[PDB]
Amino acid sequence: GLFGAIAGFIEGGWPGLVAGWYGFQHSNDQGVGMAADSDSTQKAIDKITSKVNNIVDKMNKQYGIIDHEFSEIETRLNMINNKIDDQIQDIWTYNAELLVLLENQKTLDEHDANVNNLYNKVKRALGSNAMEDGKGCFELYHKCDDQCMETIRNGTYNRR
Amino acid sequence: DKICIGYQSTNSTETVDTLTETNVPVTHAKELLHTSHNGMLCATNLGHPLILDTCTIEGLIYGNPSCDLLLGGREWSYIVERPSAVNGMCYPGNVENLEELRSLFSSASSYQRIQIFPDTIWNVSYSGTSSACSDSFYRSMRWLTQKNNAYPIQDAQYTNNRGKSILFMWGINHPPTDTVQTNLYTRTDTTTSVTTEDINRTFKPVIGPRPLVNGLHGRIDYYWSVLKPGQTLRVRSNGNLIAPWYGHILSGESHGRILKTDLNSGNCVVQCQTERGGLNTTLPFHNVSKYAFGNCPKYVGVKSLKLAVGLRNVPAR
Ligand SMILES: *[C@@H]1O[C@H](CO[C@@H]2O[C@H](CO)[C@@H](O)[C@H](O)[C@H]2NC(C)=O)[C@@H](O[C@@H]2O[C@H](CO)[C@@H](O)[C@H](O)[C@H]2NC(C)=O)[C@H](O)[C@H]1NC(C)=O
Ligand SMILES: CC(=O)N[C@H]1[C@H]([C@H](O)[C@H](O)CO)O[C@@](O[C@@H]2[C@@H](O)[C@H](O)O[C@H](CO)[C@@H]2O)(C(=O)O)C[C@@H]1O
Ligand SMILES: *[C@@H]1O[C@H](CO)[C@@H](O[C@@H]2O[C@H](CO)[C@@H](O)[C@H](O)[C@H]2NC(C)=O)[C@H](O)[C@H]1NC(C)=O
Ligand SMILES: *[C@@H]1O[C@H](CO)[C@@H](O[C@@H]2O[C@H](CO)[C@@H](O)[C@H](O)[C@H]2NC(C)=O)[C@H](O)[C@H]1NC(C)=O
Ligand SMILES: *[C@@H]1O[C@H](CO)[C@@H](O[C@@H]2O[C@H](CO)[C@@H](O)[C@H](O)[C@H]2NC(C)=O)[C@H](O)[C@H]1NC(C)=O
Ligand SMILES: *[C@@H]1O[C@H](CO)[C@@H](O)[C@H](O)[C@H]1NC(C)=O
Repeated sequence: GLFGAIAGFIEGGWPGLVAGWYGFQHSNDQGVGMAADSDSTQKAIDKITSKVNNIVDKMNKQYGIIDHEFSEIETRLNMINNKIDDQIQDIWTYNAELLVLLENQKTLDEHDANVNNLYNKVKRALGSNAMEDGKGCFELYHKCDDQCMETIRNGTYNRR
Repeated sequence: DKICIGYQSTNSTETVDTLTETNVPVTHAKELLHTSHNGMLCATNLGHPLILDTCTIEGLIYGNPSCDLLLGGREWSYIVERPSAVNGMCYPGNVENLEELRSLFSSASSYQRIQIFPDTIWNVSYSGTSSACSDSFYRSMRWLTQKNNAYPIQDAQYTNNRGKSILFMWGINHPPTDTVQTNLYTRTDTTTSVTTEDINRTFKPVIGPRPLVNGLHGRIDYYWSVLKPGQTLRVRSNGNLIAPWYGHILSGESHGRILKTDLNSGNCVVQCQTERGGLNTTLPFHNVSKYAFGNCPKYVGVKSLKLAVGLRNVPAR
């Protein structure tokens, strides 16, 4: 996709990441484990929650169509009225469908970018103390216990 | 030792579409299209609908003798004309500008009858009836006919002092023969006029047999108009006039709909009503009907409008 992370160089998702959309998985002597990154996840949740609300708020306004009665000699008026109704429907249906298709693309790409930004943030912090395995992981050149791992996750890793 | 960045994957079967791809698997999505209704006719925020099961709107307005239950007036959010409503104009004849009349009426939210011309004012007979009308007649008008073989010129007046517009009705009878014309009006050549400060209508009869309808060869052409506050209605006739008797005071504004269905009605209240049923929802769209009215979402002709919330769902395995 656009930012190349999701279903990209980070080939698959993690079923074990239950708390949020983005997170970390570490591996050291003490074992393996993953947890969601609160900062990035909560920020994404607020953004999309807003988009949903604004979409709902911008699109929930109804338009009124009354099934008016026409006499035998009002066939032209009848056709003109149908034209209005048909186009009101076709235009709004078009707006609704396109807004959703187009925004869905942006939503998916934004999640991709958020993953990409998290990854690059860690890459920067680590500096030359690690090498990219090319699959979303960083092979640390030094032993790094849970406390060390935590500094990487909370952005206080020393030697950045 | 290593640290990896990753993203969530779930067992969600939700999918959404984009312009460059369709059925994209997503971890979370929100359906924006409401597609359910209760299959009933209910009350809306404006109240209960006026359900006409035996009488058509014009039948009610003209006071067809079979619509007495409606004589006391009603108020409604919207109108429902069951397919069974067949009592309209019992005596053969047509209503001029029927669509406008039905539209004007349905747009109000209530009506209340008001007497325009009391039976006493006439110097001719006023209780004419017909078998086509349940051996009776309309409660909105009086079929004036000769009394004692005399039909003096009738000249009555009514001034709207109710401070509200009055919808009034009248008709012009067209006898099937010259004999019947004379037996009823004493003369074959008459002149009737209905006037106010704004209107100035006059009518002349045309005797002759029309095709059978409700067993009669004769006809009554029906008319209507609106006496505004302060205006004065005046009717003059020397025969053939079907005089205004009672009028209606229309008030308020309803949803202004006329649903023609036999859909079951229930003891319920909804935000949004359609001819197929009602519904309540906070979703922005619905696909129930473009005729929806009340407090409604926007109608859209589709089966689904699924918005992506989460990210692309990618199975690790
Ligand atoms: C559909 O909604 C009816 C009333 O509409 C709106 O309902 C919401 C509740 O989510 C309420 O907060 C709003 O105030 C109200 N809007 C209006 C009409 O102003 C529901 O009708 C309610 O029914 C109960 C049951 O006896 C009655 O006591 C309430 O007075 C009545 N609400 C009103 C204000 O008329 C109705 O139950 C609901 N339909 C469904 C599917 O449950
Ligand atoms: C006010 C009045 O006289 N009403 C009559 C009515 C009218 O005179 C008539 O409709 C004018 O065209 O006539 C009624 O009886 C009719 C018979 O006179 C006629 O021979 O047959 C008609 C049916 O085919 C009808 O029965 C009527 O219309 O019911 C009697 C009514 O009082
Ligand atoms: C990031 O994680 C590190 C490691 O857990 C935190 O550092 C510790 O902070 C406590 C303060 O309560 C100190 O007593 C420890 O000595 C620190 N450990 C080491 C060796 O660094 C750090 O506070 C966390 N930072 C944030 C932003 O929460
Ligand atoms: C019926 O006849 C009466 C009396 O002949 C009419 O009432 C009179 O009408 C004249 C002219 O409008 C007035 O000058 C008199 O003051 C009225 N007096 C009476 C007897 O009421 C009445 O208008 C006639 N009915 C109709 C409408 O034709
Ligand atoms: C409104 O939306 C529904 C659901 O998307 C449309 O589809 C039908 O929905 C019912 C109940 O969910 C299914 O059981 C049917 O199989 C669906 N019919 C099909 C195949 O189209 C429904 O048609 C829409 N209503 C209108 C009037 O367009
Ligand atoms: C997710 O689905 C897979 C395959 O159906 C199943 O093995 C697994 O137990 C499910 N996990 C959850 C969260 O139930």
